[PDB]
Amino acid sequence: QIFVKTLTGKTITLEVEPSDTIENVKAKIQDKEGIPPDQQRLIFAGKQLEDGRTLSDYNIQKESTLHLVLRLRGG
Amino acid sequence: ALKRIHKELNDLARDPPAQCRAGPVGDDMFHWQATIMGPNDSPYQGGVFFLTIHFPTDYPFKPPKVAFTTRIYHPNINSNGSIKLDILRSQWSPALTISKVLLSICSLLCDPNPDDPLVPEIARIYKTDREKYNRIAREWTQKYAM
Amino acid sequence: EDCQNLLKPCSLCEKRPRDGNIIHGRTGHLVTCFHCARRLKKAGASCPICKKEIQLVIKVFIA
Amino acid sequence: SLPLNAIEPCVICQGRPKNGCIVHGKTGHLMACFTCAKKLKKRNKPCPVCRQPIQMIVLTYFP
Ligand SMILES: [Zn+2]
Ligand SMILES: [Zn+2]
Ligand SMILES: [Zn+2]
Ligand SMILES: [Zn+2]
Repeated sequence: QIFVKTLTGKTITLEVEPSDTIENVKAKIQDKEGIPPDQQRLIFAGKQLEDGRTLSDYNIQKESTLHLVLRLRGG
Repeated sequence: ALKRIHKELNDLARDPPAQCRAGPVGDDMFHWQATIMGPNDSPYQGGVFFLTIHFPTDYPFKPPKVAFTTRIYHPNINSNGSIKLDILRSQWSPALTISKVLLSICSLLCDPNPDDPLVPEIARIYKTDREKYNRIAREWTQKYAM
Repeated sequence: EDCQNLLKPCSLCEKRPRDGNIIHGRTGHLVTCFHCARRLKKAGASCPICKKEIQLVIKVFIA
Repeated sequence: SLPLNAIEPCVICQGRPKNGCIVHGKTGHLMACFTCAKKLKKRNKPCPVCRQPIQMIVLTYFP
């Protein structure tokens, strides 16, 4: 189980595999919040989370909270 | 806008995002100061970065104007502290709140965009030798960001 | 303050939240889950509240 | 966290219940009041939450 703070500031609870991939998580979030994974950006420790990677890769322990904001581009 | 801005401050007062803080400077509810702590395991670690935030009258239909007061070394942010980031102009959404804007900005610190740079001169360093770009970013943090 | 009815479970199956919006013209009634609203439409039933024809059923996400 | 969300006022103006439903395809986001949501449509802005084009604003009741 992990927690996500949604764009509007609500907290949702997710059941996740330690080896789960960010791309999947976004998919889960799409099921709950109805947001396209292409419009999601997950932030942890102030750093973004790359789709290809996995919760394991990013060291996400149980109960750790992730922050959702909208996709963005620097320019 | 005030009712919206007040709500944003109240949630910031109580439960602020991991590293960020914001709130009005003095009297004017439409002028805020914010602080962003440099992300851990980045060249900005330990740096304390101050920003100014001016909410427009039609907020949040229009974006707040956000700029760095603290000097920072980064290809998408210039020496006026101007931030060229899409959610501050075209990609703005009225559902974004300062907390989330501030979080997006931290994530920009660790994931720049050298391909379409606000500061070309820093873009080349990021692209070519990254140990250098990181070296300078670290010096600027100690010089300017402490 | 009738906004609190959105806390109650679907008024029919009662196993799911009310995320089905039953749309008629430019208005809509959100008293049932998506699956129930979709099943009402499919059966040719009208809106259970206002008995207007059901033009569209959408899954609503609160935010 | 549904209790806090469904009963909170419009995220945009914070003055009115969220009865404007922003419709796109088979889904909608219920976030804003009807007035604030119409302004978005009228100015041809996309949905604040998912960024999808807004197909229409439905004034939504929950009895
Ligand atoms: Zn049902
Ligand atoms: Zn009806
Ligand atoms: Zn409103
Ligand atoms: Zn939407």
